[PDB]
Amino acid sequence: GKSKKWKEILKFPHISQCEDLRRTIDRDYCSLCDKQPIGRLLFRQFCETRPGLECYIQFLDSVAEYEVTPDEKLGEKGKEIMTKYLTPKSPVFIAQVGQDLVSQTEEKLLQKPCKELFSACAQSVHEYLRGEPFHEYLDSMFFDRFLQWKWLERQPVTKNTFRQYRVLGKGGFGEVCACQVRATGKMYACKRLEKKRIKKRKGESMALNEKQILEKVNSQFVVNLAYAYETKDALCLVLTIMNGGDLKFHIYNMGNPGFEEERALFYAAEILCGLEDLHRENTVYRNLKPENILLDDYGHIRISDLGLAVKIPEGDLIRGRVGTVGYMAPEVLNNQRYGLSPDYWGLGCLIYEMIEGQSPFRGRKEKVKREEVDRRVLETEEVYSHKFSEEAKSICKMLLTKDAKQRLGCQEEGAAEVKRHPFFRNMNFKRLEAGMLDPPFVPDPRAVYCDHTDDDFYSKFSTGSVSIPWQNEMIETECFKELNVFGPNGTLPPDLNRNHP
Ligand SMILES: Cc1[nH]c(/C=C2\C(=O)Nc3ccc(C(=O)N[C@H](C)c4ccc(F)cc4)cc32)c(C)c1NC(=O)CCl
Repeated sequence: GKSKKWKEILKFPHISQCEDLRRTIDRDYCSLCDKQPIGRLLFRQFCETRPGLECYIQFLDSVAEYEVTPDEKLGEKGKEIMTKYLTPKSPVFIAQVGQDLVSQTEEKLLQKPCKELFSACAQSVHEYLRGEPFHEYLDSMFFDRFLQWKWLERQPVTKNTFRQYRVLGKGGFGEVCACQVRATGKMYACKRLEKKRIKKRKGESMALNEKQILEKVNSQFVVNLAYAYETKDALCLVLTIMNGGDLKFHIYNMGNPGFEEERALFYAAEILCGLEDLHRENTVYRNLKPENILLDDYGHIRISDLGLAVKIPEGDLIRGRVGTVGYMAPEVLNNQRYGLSPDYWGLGCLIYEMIEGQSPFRGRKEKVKREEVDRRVLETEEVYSHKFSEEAKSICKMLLTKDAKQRLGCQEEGAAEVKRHPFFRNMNFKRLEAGMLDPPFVPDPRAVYCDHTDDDFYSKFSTGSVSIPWQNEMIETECFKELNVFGPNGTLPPDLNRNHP
């Protein structure tokens, strides 16, 4: 459902228009050839023109495949890779990996295989490519084409950039609509923030902080910000659309109430990966409750409503009695200086609630006052049923430790400590982070599961498209596949030749 003339909207600018970009973009290898999707694809395409470099890209692809390979199939896929890329006589032999290291990798194959057997060789390969091949790519037509894609990426976004549809959510400071990009046809969820209520409540810093946290998170298990733009009578936040409903609905309306332990394990693993991604940017969520975990069309989950999140300064603690009744950790109720620990408390509350079909401190069929719920959270120890395996009891108990200092995942090791827990013993996180494990519930497509100071504030909010989400949008809609064309037989196309603009 792309606009009639979408090819004219995303028409590449002549390379001569990107000179200012050329001398401004930081020529970082990991950014330009890995993190940025379109840059990664273009660098791989450059390597696909050189017999010498092709084999290294193929190798890294096969290593990526090996990491997610099932355990029983590791020794097989290992040998393959070996006898194909690392034997001296191979049409795809890679030499820049020291023969030394080849004879050291054979060893680890001669013993038990691990999912990290080729990490050494892959790092060697990246070191090779970070050098001469990268700098050649920089003086290549593929990097010019990357600059053209960057130019498009930075263009101003407006209301006309989008095509708003239906109001599919509501809230406090505004509402949540569904909006499509006319040029690409990709669907998103607009979060419309009414400028009036924001000026009144003086919530400038809160809306801004939410926008910054959303734009700086790049996770498969949290809602991503794609665009932040302004209009008349509102500001907008364009985020991941989630049409599969929320976890509260599936626990209570579609549940027993509750789930089988294994289904809850899938969801808990995905939520833990989301929290890990948030903790990499030392950001604390503090709003972990089942209605804020959303499902997508494929059955996977993402954390939503970051309006309560806070970027914690490293080495510093914050204070704030915020959240939802019944999902506030003890240190939060006591209004103490805390760190990321509230979130792990939340995680516990969710696993419990997923398995048992009720909160650990309030019965589903119970009617109590906020004060008694809080007293239970601070003094009462929760009880477990036969719906919990011993491992599940364990992880819930450790996450529901009242002393944030002794709570699982609140050490310097972080979420890793939780991923190792016996509760997750049958969970391959490499395959989950790669999207390779089938979700336990797949929603049906057709389903429906429900002044001048202000000017300066807007300037810092309405920053336009976000880089990684924009490029991923371009790829998913096949805009990139369609426009990324060159000259017949590996030659310069007109938009990249400086001779005849
Ligand atoms: C169609 C649809 N949109 C959504 C919603 C989202 C979504 O998809 N991504 C999202 C990312 C973030 C937020 C978010 O921060 N909200 C906060 C609390 C908020 C704040 C102020 C306000 F004024 C309104 C909302 C919401 C969503 C859902 C679940 C469905 N799904 C169904 O309704 C099942 Cl039929």
